[PDB]
Amino acid sequence: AALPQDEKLITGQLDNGLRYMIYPHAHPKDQVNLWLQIHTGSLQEEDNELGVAHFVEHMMFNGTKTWPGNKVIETFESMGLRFGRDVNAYTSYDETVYQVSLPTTQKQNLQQVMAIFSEWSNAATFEKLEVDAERGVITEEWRAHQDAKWRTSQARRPFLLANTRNLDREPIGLMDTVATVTPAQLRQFYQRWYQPNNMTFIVVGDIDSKEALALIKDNLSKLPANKAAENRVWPTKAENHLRFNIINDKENRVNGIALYYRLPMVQVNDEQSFIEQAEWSMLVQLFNQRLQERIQSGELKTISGGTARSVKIAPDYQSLFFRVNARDDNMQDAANALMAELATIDQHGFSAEELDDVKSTRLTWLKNAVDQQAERDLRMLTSRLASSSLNNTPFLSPEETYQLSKRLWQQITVQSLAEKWQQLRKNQDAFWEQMVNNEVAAKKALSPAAILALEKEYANKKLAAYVFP
Ligand SMILES: [Cl-]
Ligand SMILES: [Cl-]
Repeated sequence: AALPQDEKLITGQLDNGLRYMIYPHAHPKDQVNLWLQIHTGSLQEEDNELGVAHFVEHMMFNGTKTWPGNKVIETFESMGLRFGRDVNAYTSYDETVYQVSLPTTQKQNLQQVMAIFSEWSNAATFEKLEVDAERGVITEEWRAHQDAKWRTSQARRPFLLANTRNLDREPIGLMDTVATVTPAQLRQFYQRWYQPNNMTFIVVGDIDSKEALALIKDNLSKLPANKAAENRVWPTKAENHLRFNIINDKENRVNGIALYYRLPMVQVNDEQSFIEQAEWSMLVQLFNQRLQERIQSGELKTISGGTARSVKIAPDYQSLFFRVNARDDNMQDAANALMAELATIDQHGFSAEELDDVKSTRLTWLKNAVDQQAERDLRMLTSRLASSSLNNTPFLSPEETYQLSKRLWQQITVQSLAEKWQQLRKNQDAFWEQMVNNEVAAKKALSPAAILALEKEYANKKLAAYVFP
């Protein structure tokens, strides 16, 4: 049974195939976000196109038919719109998005911005001199972003992205492709993927339905009805092997231990998939709740903190990890705390009071989210709608989210979660990870045999059931 989209959301398609999504919002008043979403990122690049989706994105600000060279930037600047502030763009594995935020009070400026979007759609020129200028830009940005977080992501990457197309398609690409790719090759990718049926224009902000629909139709319906190439899908394959990693980086600020599981990610488009996602989310929250209760009650002063989280790793896949942050260089205490909590849940699961508290506090938040919906952050709301568009999943209103949760969560029990926990714990696609920032913590890090001997020790213990306070 298909989920309804927010009552206030306006969706549709122009005759040329371009899709649009309009959502009214008046916080801040007289502000609108205009985003052009290309449903193609780095995943679709051929072996000789590594970083071309990202290079194409940069080329939108360096020449169009009406605005050659720096004229697109000079036009935005004449309307008080600055690159990196009001005007932005990004390329990910899944998409390329072009973003403009401006007031709604100057109608000629709204029209001017729409005229620029029309030319980014099919009239970018890729001038030789401009392409050559951007090679240096991309090369410098590639080096600049190589910080501790990037080095940690690079080290985790083979473990986290095993058997994904994402592993071979990091958006920055190769500097050797950036240096040699011809303007004709950049033009080829652009004309292959930048066609109306692979585009969604998103309007979020303080504009009425009639005016927003007219902005789109008056400026984007004349784009020729060309069909883009089909976006290919690479199904992620399980890696039924337990792996181990130690990330040693002196610039990282937190030492700790984590267990990562990799599993399919269901798209929330019906009642059954809404329940499946809610069960993984609740297992994650219940873990977090128990750890925080043990820390605040004073039971765990041997550790600093920790979390459980789910992360998207590919269009069809996710990782669920359980992390405990170490107190200084005390790697043994971190491992002990994590293993002890995972084994306690293995043996007794969660209580009816623990689940009842997670549900009631989430419903309280959801109810208040309905009451305060007019005050939602514009940027966050635009991002959620862009995400629904990318995943072809219904964009639920705060009211639908609240009503669905109140009704569908009654199918979530201590028994249904115990089943899901046992399934997750038998998942062979897993890896242990430790993070160290000095040679004392590095010497203290557990080797793989020690990790598993600690797991066996806890598995064979008759551990006591946790009692919700
Ligand atoms: Cl990247
Ligand atoms: Cl194994």
